[PDB]
Amino acid sequence: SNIKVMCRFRPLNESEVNRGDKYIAKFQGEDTVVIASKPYAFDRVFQSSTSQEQVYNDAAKKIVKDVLEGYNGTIFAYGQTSSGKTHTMEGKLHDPEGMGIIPRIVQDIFNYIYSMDENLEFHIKVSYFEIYLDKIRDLLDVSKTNLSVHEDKNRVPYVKGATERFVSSPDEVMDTIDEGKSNRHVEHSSRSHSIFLINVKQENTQTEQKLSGKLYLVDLAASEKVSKAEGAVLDEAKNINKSLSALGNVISALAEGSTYVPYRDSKMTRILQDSLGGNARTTIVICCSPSSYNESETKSTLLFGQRAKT
Repeated sequence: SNIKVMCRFRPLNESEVNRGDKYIAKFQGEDTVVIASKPYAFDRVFQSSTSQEQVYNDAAKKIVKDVLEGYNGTIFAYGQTSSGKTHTMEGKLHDPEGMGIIPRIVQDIFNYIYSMDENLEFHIKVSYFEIYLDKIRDLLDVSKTNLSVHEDKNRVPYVKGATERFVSSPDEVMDTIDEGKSNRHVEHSSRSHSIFLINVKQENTQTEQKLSGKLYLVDLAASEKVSKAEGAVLDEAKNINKSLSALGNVISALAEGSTYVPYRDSKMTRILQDSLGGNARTTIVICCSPSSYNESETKSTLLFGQRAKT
């Protein structure tokens, strides 16, 4: 099973306890979470006590290993405001124990590269864009709005004109991430799906053997609650739910072995076709707050976790 849905719970804020929130989550086995006598089964459920290194080892380590062998992988991140999503995916970048998934990914990639002999010429290309209101905006080039998706000789879709920078250090990769996040069209989150690609290219010298691993880190926009029709929030809601539904359809099709996988339903699932198909490894991580004050938000996140796969 190479398609995985994992759910991570977080510890309560101290202000949450001072506010008076009861722990509403019960845990069965290693993969079931019960919220008010309703059980939700996934591939893995990290309880509040599990560490960042554990989350990384269970969710992303094998995807990094595969991308270092020429294969592709994608990691989706979903979660309401203050559900720990940013803590899971980024964390305290400078704390080795409390750093999230992306710094660990970059660190393992470069630590691998520095352990190989130079008979393998390595290169790393980064790319960053966002689908906002169903428009592909390049996060590394603010003038590159409305990017098209095309198909090459081998029929694979690709985002024509997306900026790709060579990077040479984990510091440079996280700098690119900070720049891209700052270029978004605007902890309360934006209303767009951001997509960050790391491309490990490697040539073996005399055999002229070329391998190209693509690792996609996708930050999804969450389907939120109805809130008081002012501005662009309704447009955002329609587009976000359309894209999340298409993504769910494609993950279901690929998790069950469908001949008729609907990559053409949305743009995101056409960009990620070559990385989701081909028996590749995808791990959708959803973050939940166990507070009673976030019962509805957590229910929505859990139901999206179920709608994703099978």
